[PDB]
Amino acid sequence: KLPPRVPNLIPYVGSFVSFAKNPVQFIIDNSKKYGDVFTATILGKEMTFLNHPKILDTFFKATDNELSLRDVYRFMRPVFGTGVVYDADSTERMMEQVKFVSSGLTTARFRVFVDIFEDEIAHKVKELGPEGTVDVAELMADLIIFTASRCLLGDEVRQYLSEKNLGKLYHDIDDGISPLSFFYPSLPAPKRDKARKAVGEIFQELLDKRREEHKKHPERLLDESKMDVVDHLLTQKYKDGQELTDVHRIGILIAGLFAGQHTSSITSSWTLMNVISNKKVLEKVRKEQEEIMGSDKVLDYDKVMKMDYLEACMKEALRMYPPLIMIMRMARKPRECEQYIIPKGNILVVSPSVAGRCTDTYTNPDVFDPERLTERKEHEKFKYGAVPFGAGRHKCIGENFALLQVKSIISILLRYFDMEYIGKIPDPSYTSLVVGPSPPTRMRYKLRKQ
Ligand code: HEM
Ligand SMILES: OC(Cn1cncn1)(Cn1cncn1)c1ccc(F)cc1F
Repeated sequence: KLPPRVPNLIPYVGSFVSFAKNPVQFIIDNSKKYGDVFTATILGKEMTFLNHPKILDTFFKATDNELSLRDVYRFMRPVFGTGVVYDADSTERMMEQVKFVSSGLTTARFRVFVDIFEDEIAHKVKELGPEGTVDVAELMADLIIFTASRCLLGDEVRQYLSEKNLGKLYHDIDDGISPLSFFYPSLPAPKRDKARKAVGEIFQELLDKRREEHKKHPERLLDESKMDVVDHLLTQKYKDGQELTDVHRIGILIAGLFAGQHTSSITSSWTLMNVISNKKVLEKVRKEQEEIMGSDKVLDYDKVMKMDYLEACMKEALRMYPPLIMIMRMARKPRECEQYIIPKGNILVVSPSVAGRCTDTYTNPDVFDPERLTERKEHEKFKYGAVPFGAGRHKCIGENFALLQVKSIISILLRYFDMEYIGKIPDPSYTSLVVGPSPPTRMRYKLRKQ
């Protein structure tokens, strides 16, 4: 047969409400009811949910003629741009773009990023003062609105991030992208579109400056450690010889910068928060920190490689708060899963949010406990037991940059500060397309060298 169905409140609207209440809880409740698979009409979309690691093989290895991304995240267009990534001409033109960014994220560059991380957290401590309080959130995003910019675009950008308000414009973009937009791609959003244009120009500009810097400084091109994304773009040609257009450029910089900022700064928040609020942890971390930093007064890519425990904390925050709670693919052929046959036109959904709290994989899964990963190995149980980065053909290609970018920021931060958190770990907030713990998230901080 077809999968069971969430019986609807109404035709059309279907189950939008209890889904929208808590997207994840929804999927969990109904799993227990109707089993490993089940369909639910949500604002007129046929969304089948796959709900047990065992079965997620097919979802991830199917091809983009079988299971389309482009179909489903196409709505991102007004953000990224036209003919870009999910709105790109093809499966293969997307990939080719993806890789352009992922070339800005090489071992050579990573070494330079760690220096950038410092340079900025320095500039940042100034703004704070020896002690006070601050929304962790606001800070991660604010650190990360600066680091990434430089990491991918290069220090050239910083004069804009500073003088020209670029952060704010990012928010106008990034606060005009409801997850509703998925069900209504044409929901009018003028103030975003003004921002995305203003950005557009600047990103253009940027290239226009960067071109003259190649004429005046060609040697840059041979040196792997200044070859940022912008360059890779300015000096590459799709695999068939077709040139890239500045609008493909300007739009792929943003495609990245989007990928870069939010998911990370949210894991920066969720992780720290659980560390400075479990003393057995904040311990082990500072042991590792101090073992490693030794006589050194600043960070390096090798140090950060060795920050194993801390990574388990960030892994753990992802099992507790994966900021992409839902991975989606439209079906174009009909699909055989288990005994069922999911029909063409449906949308297939898989949740990390869920998979991280399944109970065969994880004991006391409401308990933040890096030892579940490092000693108990709970994530190795099933081959898709934990998937914060996705997997198969579309596995995140920022994984290592991410890990690098946070681990670095949290380390560097601890060093500077003794910090403690105020009241409980807030719950997730399901208001945005990237899911982060809910405001306010304040913490006391005071320094460590007079
Ligand atoms: C907490 C940090 C992050 C998490 C949890 C995360 C998660 C994911 C997940 C779950 C997917 C799979 C989407 C799918 O299969 O449908 C993905 C794909 C992707 N990610 Fe990330 N990511 C993170 C950071 C980054 C960063 C920092 C960048 C770039 C700077 C990035 C760039 C991308 C790109 C380009 C893909 C495309 C894969 C494809 O071609 O479909 N990610 N990520
Ligand atoms: O996959 C995302 C967008 N997305 C997927 N579901 C909901 N939003 C996020 N992402 C994952 N890692 C980093 N960002 C992405 C993929 C590529 C990209 F260029 C932007 C972008 F948001």
